[PDB]
Amino acid sequence: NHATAPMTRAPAPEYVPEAPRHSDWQRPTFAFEGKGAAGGHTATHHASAAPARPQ
Amino acid sequence: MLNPIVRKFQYGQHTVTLETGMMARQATAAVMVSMDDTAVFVTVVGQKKAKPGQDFFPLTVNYQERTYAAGRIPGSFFRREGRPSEGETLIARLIDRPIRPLFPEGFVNEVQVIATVVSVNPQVNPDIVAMIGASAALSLSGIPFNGPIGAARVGYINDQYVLNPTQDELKESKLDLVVAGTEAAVLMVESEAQLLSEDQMLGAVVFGHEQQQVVIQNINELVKEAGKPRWDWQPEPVNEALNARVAALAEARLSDAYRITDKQERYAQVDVIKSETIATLLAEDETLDENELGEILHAIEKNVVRSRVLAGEPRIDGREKDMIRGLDVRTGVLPRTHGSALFTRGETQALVTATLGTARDAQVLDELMGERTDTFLFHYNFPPYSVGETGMVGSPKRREIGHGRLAKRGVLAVMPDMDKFPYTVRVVSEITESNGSSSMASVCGASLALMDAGVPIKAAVAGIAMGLVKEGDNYVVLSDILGDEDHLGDMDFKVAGSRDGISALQMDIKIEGITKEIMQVALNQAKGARLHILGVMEQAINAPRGDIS
Amino acid sequence: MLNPIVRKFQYGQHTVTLETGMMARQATAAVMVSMDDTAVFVTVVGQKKAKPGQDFFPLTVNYQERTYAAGRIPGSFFRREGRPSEGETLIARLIDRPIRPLFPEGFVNEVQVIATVVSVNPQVNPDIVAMIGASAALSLSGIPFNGPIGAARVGYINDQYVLNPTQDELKESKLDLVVAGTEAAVLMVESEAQLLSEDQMLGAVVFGHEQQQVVIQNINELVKEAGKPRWDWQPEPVNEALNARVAALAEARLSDAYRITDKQERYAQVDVIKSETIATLLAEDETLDENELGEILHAIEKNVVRSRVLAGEPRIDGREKDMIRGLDVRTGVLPRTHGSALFTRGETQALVTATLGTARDAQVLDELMGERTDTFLFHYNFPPYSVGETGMVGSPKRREIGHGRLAKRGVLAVMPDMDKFPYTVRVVSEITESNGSSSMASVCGASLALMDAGVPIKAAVAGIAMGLVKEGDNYVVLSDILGDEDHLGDMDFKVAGSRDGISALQMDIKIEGITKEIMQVALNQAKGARLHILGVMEQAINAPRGDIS
Amino acid sequence: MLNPIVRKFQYGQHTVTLETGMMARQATAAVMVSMDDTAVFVTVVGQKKAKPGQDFFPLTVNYQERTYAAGRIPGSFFRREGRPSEGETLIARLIDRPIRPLFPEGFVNEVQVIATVVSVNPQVNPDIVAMIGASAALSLSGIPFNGPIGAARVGYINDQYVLNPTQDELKESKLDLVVAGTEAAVLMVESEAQLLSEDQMLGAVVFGHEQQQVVIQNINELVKEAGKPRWDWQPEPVNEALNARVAALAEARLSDAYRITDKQERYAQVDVIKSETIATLLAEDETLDENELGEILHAIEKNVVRSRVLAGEPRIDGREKDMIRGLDVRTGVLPRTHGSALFTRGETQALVTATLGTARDAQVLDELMGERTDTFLFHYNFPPYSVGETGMVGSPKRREIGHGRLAKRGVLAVMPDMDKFPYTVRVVSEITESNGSSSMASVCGASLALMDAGVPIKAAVAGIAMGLVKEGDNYVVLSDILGDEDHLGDMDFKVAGSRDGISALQMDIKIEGITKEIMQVALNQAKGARLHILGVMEQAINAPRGDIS
Repeated sequence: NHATAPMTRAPAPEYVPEAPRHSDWQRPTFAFEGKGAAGGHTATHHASAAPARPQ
Repeated sequence: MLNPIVRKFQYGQHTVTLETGMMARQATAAVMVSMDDTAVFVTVVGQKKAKPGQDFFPLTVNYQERTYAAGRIPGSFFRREGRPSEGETLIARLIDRPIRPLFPEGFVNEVQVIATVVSVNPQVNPDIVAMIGASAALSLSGIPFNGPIGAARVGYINDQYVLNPTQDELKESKLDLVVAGTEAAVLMVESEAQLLSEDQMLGAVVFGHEQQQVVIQNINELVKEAGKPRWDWQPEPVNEALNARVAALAEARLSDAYRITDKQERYAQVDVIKSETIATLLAEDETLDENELGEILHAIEKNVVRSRVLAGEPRIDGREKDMIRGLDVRTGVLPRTHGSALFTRGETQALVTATLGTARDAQVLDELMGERTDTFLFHYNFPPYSVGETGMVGSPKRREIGHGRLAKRGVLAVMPDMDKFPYTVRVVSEITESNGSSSMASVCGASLALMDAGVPIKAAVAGIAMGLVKEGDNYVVLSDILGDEDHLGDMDFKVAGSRDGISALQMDIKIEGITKEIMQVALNQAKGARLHILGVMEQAINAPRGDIS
Repeated sequence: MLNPIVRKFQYGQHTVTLETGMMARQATAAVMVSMDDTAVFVTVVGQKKAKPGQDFFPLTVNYQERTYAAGRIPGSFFRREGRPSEGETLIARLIDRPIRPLFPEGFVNEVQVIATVVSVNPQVNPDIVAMIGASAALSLSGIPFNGPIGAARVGYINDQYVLNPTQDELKESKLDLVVAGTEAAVLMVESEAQLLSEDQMLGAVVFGHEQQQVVIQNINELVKEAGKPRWDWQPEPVNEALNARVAALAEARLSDAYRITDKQERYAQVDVIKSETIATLLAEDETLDENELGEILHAIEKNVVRSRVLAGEPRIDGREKDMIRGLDVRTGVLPRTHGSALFTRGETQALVTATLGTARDAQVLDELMGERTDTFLFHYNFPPYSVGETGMVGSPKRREIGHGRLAKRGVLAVMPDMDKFPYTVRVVSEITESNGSSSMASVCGASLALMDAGVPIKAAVAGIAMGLVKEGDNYVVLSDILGDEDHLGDMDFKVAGSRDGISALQMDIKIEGITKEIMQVALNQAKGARLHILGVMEQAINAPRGDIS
Repeated sequence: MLNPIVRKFQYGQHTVTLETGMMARQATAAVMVSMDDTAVFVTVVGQKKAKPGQDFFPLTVNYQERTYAAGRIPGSFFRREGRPSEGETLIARLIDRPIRPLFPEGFVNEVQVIATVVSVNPQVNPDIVAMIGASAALSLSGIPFNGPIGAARVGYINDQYVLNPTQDELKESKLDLVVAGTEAAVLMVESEAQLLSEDQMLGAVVFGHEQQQVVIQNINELVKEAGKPRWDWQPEPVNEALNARVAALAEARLSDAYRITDKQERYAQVDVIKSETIATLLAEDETLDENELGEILHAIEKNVVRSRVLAGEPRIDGREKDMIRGLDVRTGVLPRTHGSALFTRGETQALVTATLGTARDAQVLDELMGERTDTFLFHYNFPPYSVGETGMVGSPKRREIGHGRLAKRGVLAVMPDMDKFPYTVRVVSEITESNGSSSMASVCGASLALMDAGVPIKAAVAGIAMGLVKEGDNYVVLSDILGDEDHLGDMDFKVAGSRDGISALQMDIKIEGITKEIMQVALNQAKGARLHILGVMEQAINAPRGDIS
């Protein structure tokens, strides 16, 4: 239930380059049908008025 | 033993008891006010020495509701009352608004008013009792205070004005107006109405002002019997010589600078004038403080602006007194919200959203006067970047709560009744720019978002923040006040409503002289402004856009 | 009236829209970013004058998630979003980590970045949108900012890298990595994985970096179209004469002091040198600041340590580049706890406990992207006495929450499936001593505690925190960095995992020139360190015991 | 690597293990105390340099309970322990009280003691183990500390004293006393009893003091074996010349100012003498500090009062040693509360309300030992106006919680059993004025309110706050000590109870030499005081009304 260890050197292991992996999977395309944008250029209704005095 | 002093009078259908001299004898003043069976204990402690180098007046009003007043054990996890709720904060703000302007100028001692609801009658609201207690305690304390204030609540039932209506009467009332004022003039009005006219909403203010004189007179009698000696406080003497110096240096130059029609150049020139004057004076005598010189320069600038406005000259933005800023209305901005709207008035912008839910989403509030189910939830978010500043987020102040409540009151009159629309509606209003009244843009944005979501509201509501500057017999009403024009507001009113009536009214009068006729002129100009804004709004969305729940 | 500038482009499978110039026009910059239907509104405000005598750079990033973005009314008692949650804090830290190193040296003006999520597509995470809206806002504002940064999330499905996986693809992914980088170098990596190799993780950092370029190019085009003029900020001039005098007076003495092997006497001599230099310079001139002299001494000290480390000399504690500190593993230290462990690496100690609960103790989180039940909870307490100082207790700041999340990421890969182990597990890590990476000692302590509690974890996991120092083409990778080697960290990386593969990786690069071969050498040295630590841990307990509760 | 030092001894029916030297080696001291599986890790950190200008000792004690100790995942929504609970704050104050007087006079270095419960046997209470851990850590640290303390809990079962009664034993016991003390004197006593005599409550203090000596001896041996070297700390030298000059200028003047009766004229004369002496010295030499003169004057005034009291002269308010302030009792002061009372003693006034509820209103506490249901709730509100000050309302400090707990201990002994009264009772006490013992006024008001509300309490209970002043062999016991007589309290004790026994006892002794005869005299005088208050109180109300709910 106990284990100690002195101040020891942990040398880096020998490196072995990986063999390039091959896959055939094709990622399914994302189905999104919507406005997408969320700023004010997306407004469905827009009205504006210049600085004015009540009629 | 202890000897209490008790004064009883008749306020409408209620009996009001003011008791003093027995409880909290180590405070500046303490009053127990009991209207029927609603008893509130109000205490005022005022510090006799001001802090060195103290600029603003520190006034703190706390309002606390104790659950044992209703004979109930609090239902919180710890079974104990905690941080003030929203309603308590709102009532503390309500009490603070009238009393604050009534402390003499130059008074900077620290004053804390604490109101505690110690007993509640379910049919008598404790906020008016708390206001009466605050006025009585501040009048019996000795602290320099200019006159007792009264407080009244007015409702409109069967086409008649009723004073301090009960909750049962308030359920059949088309009005709920709180009016506070001194003997001479009205000082604060906060109201909510079901699309009432301007004459109908001014009659209530007049009626409640006339009916609160009994409270004012009885508080005066109580102060005569059992009032503490008046504080020997004198305002710090003004440096007339320094005010002259700076006036002769910069007043005419600032007045000439204010004829400049461009904002950037005019402000740059104003800063140049200030820097040159502070340089000169500072060099002449090193003793002179720079902060006081800056304050004098600010006062001179404010006086110049007031003189221009009252002389008929263009405002600090080039506008006239009856001109509204530019409007931009958009609906349908956010892609996945139930309803959304962007409302821009000049440089005040609000992005408001509306969300629909079921009955499970309705808020349940455990209140002293009774449990309530809120199916319309209005929330208000005022982030720092709205004013171009850096600060802490997610910690609403008392201002943003009073503003959220005012916007909710403005929109509440047109909301559909439960039978037609059986859902819960949450409106969230984020203020993206603030150079004026963000709460009234919140009301317009809320109307637009509620129509975009599909809520079958009765009519579209818009709000306008107006101001009135008086000097002698000359007054000017200013439409669509900015945030840099606050000093110009002798009366600052915010009116919300539809094309047919007022749905919420908030006035804050700080001077004496504003008669009823002046108020009619101001509310007719505000009506014209609101109808302009509503016309612009209807050009975008004109009826609820049906949508999902 | 209002004319917004809009830029749309294609990011992998989604459409990203950046809109600016219409909302929040009083902020330094404001951008609305929409990826598919996820929309985040990001605003940056920077103060134009630094605070008198400010030493550090105040940068605040606030990330807010609004429930109405999901079309839901919040389920809290007040029906309002309150203080930021753990997820929002973690996302804000994710935004903060890549941008802080990109402000020029000497820049101390205050900058606040507020990112509010205003719409959510349930399949699109808003954090990448928030980091591309913070990059866009910071690039349009004109505040000195050395480059637009991009962000990319990478997953690993069917042995192929996937750019920005949806929330349905992340269930089948073996990886979840967030790379944030500039156009020239990678700056932040935050990743969890199911025991992947080091080549599989580096190829992911290179994939995410080679995908961010699109985002960066489009932000550069938007800045050209509608970017504010750049600030005229210039760094405060350095006192070259003062630095030269202090160097000529103390550099050789400090270099000699660091050749001493003993720590306490070296600290005493360094303090003697500092005091004598301060006294000498104050005698030469009284006006010289004390804190400025202390900072100059500290800078010389840091340059001395860096010079010694890069030249092959032993570190400040006598260790070599790849040497690990002494280890100590104790299991079963608390009597009445389900599982417990004490892990010590040199002077970094952690006491970690594991508690077993029933399925009703699982935490239910109503996150903006859905409702999630978590059956593995990790909590990380960093008390002040771990660094030998007095301070506030029980308040977890942002770094503590981030370290807890990193440790949970490090252990999440070996946790048993709900079929094998149908119980809830809470792991609490108390940092008893901190002179290194406490978050990586928490991983080892959690592994030991989970094997002591009897949880059938797939394999033991340990972690190591390392650093890389680079000067020109000369680099040194340091294993098990201390708390006094933070300056030496041109690259600070933390690698956790089992004997087979990496389960969590975090990198914070602050320099340019780190190619792929440097990162491979760094993570192969980290592999060796992990293997040593895991072997020592294995000598204490090699498999879960038999227990259930 | 690590070499832990372990000291085991036998404490009654339990084994105490003190382990040090392995955990938290960066704190000034850290110990792990375990009593029969209950384990509490206690750490102390002390700063070696005091901040210049420190006038008060900055001691912080934090007590934390971890749910993992009991093997449970916390039931909070976040599944993490939040702010300290009421019990945790009470235990932290319990640890704080006996260790503050033991630091030397003039020690202003900042010290923080953190006690975290890491394992809990449901039958062994973690509070005596936390007190032992705090004493051991402070003795091991080397910080100037005038002696180790021991703690013990005494119970009364079958007319026999029992050391450290278990949670099962504490059910049949008529007493629950916590006595902490050094080798030579008793420092702290906090006890609740079921109406026991004075000999029965002093015998317990003596027993607990005589049984906790093994803890002191074992801590002494542990410190000898593994203690840190003692701090080289010396108090700042006393400016004897300034003290002598101030004395020769003002001592006779102050001693003779106190001979006049009227409080206001005496205050005026005191301030006059102060101003003249301070001004004269300040003019003579300018280097003299204003605050130093003020403190030396305060100290001389305190010595004047002390000498007068010890010499037999009337107290500051003109009362004798055994005289109780004037009493006023009122019942039914609030209209719509279930029960209410106003209790005034001199200038200490409390408004107390009792509310009756059903069993659903009982508070469910998830404590470490087990889930508890509390049907008697006591809340204590100390607003800022009670002392004539301004400040935060609704924040309960540690003292406002300890006082509420003491009042609840005082009233708990006479509360009706669940069978006879099956309802939940909440008593709330607002301290309207405070110039004495607010907690004893709270006890009196709670008795009055409970009888007004109709609760069938076994008897009426009242409390008295007492003090003892000692010099050599001469001592004077002072009844109903005022808020300005705190300095005049070598022993401060607060005895509550009925006409036939004591229900609560709190003692804080700051001197040595308090033998058992002295305590006999002090508690007999306290009995006479309590019986006077109870008789005055009986006239207003003598039995509970028949008003159930």
